[PDB]
Amino acid sequence: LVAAYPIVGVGMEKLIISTNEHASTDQGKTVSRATTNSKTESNTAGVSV
Amino acid sequence: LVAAYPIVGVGMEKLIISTNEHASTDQGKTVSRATTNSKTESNTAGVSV
Repeated sequence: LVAAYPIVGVGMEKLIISTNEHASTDQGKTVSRATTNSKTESNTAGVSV
Repeated sequence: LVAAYPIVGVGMEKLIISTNEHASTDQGKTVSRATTNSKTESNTAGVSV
């Protein structure tokens, strides 16, 4: 008169999350050297009284 | 005379969207030092009356 029957169900214990990023670090160094030359030429003229 | 027959259908409750982008941020520093060592040389000549 009674029935043969299962009843199941779940229950959560814990929930874990996780993120999604993208990190990076950069480091650099710079070395440089230069040189310069020049040759100029000029003229002047004037009058006083 | 009648027939055994199911009639089903759906019904909407809510709708969710979610977009897609690519955001980024950067902060940087910079430090340097330069030197210079130089030598100059000139000549002059002139006539007055």
